[PDB]
Amino acid sequence: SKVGGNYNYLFRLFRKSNLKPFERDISTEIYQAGSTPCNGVEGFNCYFP
Amino acid sequence: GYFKIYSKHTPINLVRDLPQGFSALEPLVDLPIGINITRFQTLLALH
Amino acid sequence: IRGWIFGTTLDSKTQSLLIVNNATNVVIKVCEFQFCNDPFLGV
Repeated sequence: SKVGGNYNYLFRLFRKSNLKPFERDISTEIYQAGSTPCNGVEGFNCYFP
Repeated sequence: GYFKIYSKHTPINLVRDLPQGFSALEPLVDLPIGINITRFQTLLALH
Repeated sequence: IRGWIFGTTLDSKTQSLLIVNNATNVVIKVCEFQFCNDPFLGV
């Protein structure tokens, strides 16, 4: 038990891009998502990550 | 991420004849870790 | 060649894999040391 509220847990039911597992990195090591110009943000037929 | 160290040592060609021989490669050292890699190219080696 | 490079982007503006192996123990240090481009030390 611990009182104060919880905000740490965050999962997804869908995601847009395909990430890179298992690299303990703090740089801008980023992957690209797709072709439709969603630009990595919410748009048309782009599920919330 | 078993970056298994498959190292066949055909040492530096020396002066005249360290004979070219067995092709193909065989395991020597084996370690699984699992660190992300997507694509790559050829590299080099160090002393 | 002075430096070990591996990864998907291979840039290391971050913690970087400090792997030292001397046929006895292989180190996995995800954080960098103070030798970025071409390490050199009188030894």
